[PDB]
Amino acid sequence: KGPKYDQIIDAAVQVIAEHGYHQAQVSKIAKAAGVADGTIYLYFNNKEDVLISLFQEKMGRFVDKIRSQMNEATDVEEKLKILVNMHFKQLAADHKLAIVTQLELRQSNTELRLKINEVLKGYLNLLDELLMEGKEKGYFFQELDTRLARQMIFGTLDEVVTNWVMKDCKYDLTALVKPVHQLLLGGLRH
Amino acid sequence: KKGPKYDQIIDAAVQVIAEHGYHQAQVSKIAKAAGVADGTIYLYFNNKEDVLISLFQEKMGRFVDKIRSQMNEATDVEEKLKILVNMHFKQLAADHKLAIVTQLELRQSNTELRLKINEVLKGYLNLLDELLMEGKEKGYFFQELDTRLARQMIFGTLDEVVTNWVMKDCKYDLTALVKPVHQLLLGGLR
Amino acid sequence: KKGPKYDQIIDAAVQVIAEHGYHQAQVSKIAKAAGVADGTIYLYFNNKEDVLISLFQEKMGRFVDKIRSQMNEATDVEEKLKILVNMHFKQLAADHKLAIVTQLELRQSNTELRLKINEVLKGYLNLLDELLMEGKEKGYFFQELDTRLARQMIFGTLDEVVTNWVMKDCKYDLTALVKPVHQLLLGGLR
Amino acid sequence: KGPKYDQIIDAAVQVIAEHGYHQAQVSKIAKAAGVADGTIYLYFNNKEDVLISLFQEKMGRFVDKIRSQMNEATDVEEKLKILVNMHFKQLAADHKLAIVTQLELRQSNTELRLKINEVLKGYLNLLDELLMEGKEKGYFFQELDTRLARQMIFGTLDEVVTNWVMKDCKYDLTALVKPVHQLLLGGLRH
DNA sequence: CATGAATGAGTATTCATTCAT
DNA sequence: GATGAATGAATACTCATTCAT
Repeated sequence: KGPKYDQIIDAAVQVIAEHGYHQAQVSKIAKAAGVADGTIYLYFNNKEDVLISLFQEKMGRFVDKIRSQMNEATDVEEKLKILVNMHFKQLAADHKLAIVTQLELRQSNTELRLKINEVLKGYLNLLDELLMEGKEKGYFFQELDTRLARQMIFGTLDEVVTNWVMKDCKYDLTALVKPVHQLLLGGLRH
Repeated sequence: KKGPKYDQIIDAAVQVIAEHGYHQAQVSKIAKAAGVADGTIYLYFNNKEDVLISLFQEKMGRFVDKIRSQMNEATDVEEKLKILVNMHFKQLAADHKLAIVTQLELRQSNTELRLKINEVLKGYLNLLDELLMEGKEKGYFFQELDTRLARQMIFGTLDEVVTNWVMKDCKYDLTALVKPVHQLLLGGLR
Repeated sequence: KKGPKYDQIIDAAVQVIAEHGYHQAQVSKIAKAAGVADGTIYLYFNNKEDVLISLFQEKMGRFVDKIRSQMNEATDVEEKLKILVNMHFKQLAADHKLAIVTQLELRQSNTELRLKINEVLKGYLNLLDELLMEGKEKGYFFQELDTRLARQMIFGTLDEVVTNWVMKDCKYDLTALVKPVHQLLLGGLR
Repeated sequence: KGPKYDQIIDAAVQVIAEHGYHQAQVSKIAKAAGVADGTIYLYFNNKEDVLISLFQEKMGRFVDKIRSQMNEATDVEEKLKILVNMHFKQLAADHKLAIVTQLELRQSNTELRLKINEVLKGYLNLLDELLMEGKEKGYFFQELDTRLARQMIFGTLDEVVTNWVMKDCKYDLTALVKPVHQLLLGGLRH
């Protein structure tokens, strides 16, 4: 909405990344944004609204940037390949946000996460939309359950990423694109 | 011995956390559920957290063993993998309250509970590593395959499928998804 | 600046501890006595103990400085001792609530409050050492006198007299006991 | 009374001297007495009675041992001499009790300490007896306020002793007897 | 638009005491 | 008389949210 809306959201990322979720009270977020406590409530109406809006904004930029890149290739093998690239690229490009989103937000309470889960519905559409365009043009098993095939895909990508942050980003995440991508299409078999 | 009140308390804790949440499971509430006084809890446990540790150890400390128990009743590696999915899903489908506790409510930890959960988790992860290396060494799986990467695919997929089934309050039959998930892990999307 | 609420708290705490005791002066009770919310207390203080310490410091941290400044207005060393007794008794007789809190209530502390009291107490012991050394260096007190033992006799005599006065509910003139006490510390029983 | 009555009181001294006052729960005292927690209530009314009785029993002996020793004397300042001597000798001969009395009981709530000095009036009366006897036979000056001179003597002896335990009995308490005594009779002057 | 001082609900844990056996 | 398992009352501190300037 306003110009402080972005100072706050970006502060919340940098407050949570450095201090951790349970050490990110409103006042610590405020001081990092150069803003008073009650001013937070002029731009958001909850601590929860701050956290969800953080996710919505960052997720919107995330899915939009991916769908943009897939719009070029017309062929569903590369569309998956591009997805895996872009997913890993964006997270490798911002370690701080990765920490907040893969680690500290996991330490949330339960209905903040159910809300975060609703924000993920957008990405899961892009996945499910890909999985049905791969069935009609017959790139995938033509009796594929898309609900499950989506969950295998996100589950894998999210696990591989989460383990990358717990190792403190020691290794080149994007170097794993080809092996992960090849795994999703082919499976474990020889 | 431990006496009936020990079991009473762990049972009470499981279902309280399951109806109310991790952050709404005050000790008095658990004690009322167990039919004992607040201070009686501390005659069987050190902390509230020791209740939460014992809970996870009793209810999930044989989880991996049980999977291992049935995998050993099969020769073919690809069937072992299927049994692994089947026993992973069967055990969680068999206790809805526990499924809610361990997949949702109790992942919000960062304390010693987080330590103890990772002990059990690690055990599950080596069984995956062993199954993968066996399927590897014996030509079931392609050999340029990376174990730690394939391990993250399998667990990422299963845990995702499970957590989704829990968020939709255990409606659909999780055990019916064993066969579809299995052939996805083996033969990929293509 | 500390702001008006600072010593509203410090004062109200004296009143509560003097009327209920060290063991029944809860934060909420002090808070209401000060006319502020419980949390507001922690805006001007760190702990309950920081309150007790700040209480003792303000109310008793100039106790020795004050005695000292009246002793300076005398040249006779025996007259300085009479002034010391007079000023010791004067200050406590002038604040019955602070006397109850200091002689009976804050004694039973075991923590850092005790460290800060021993600081204030030690300075007083120094003043007694200092005086006693002047006395025997100039022939007022007998040459073979032990300072630490004499410091112990004086303090113990004053402390006992003050304490019994506080326990008989402060209802007899304390300062009227200066002359006989002073005469006893000088001439003994004979 | 009973046989366990004495085991309990002695265990109370042992626990309090070893763990301090704030770590002397009834269970610890029962365990040192070789009895059950509930057995203590077959001999005392409560934990406060255990403490009061402990003082009564130790005080009663302490006063009699002094009283009978003075009965074997003629001169009154010779009686004051054995008082200071026997007072210091009984405390010097039982260190762990002297920690309980001079240290740890001072850390108790006030309205138990006010029960402690009702016990003490027996001893104080003994002093009042000595002081008035000394007045008649002309041993002391005779507008001596016995009520006040009582508070000097006890106040001194107690402070001298309390400092001895504050320093782990690093020095011989009994070598102080006549330096202390001389002070009581002769005061500070040459 | 912005401030930041005030608010006040919420909770794990200890321990003296009881009573069924 | 002895037991000891069970009881339950009692209390400091945090932090998201407001509202008076």
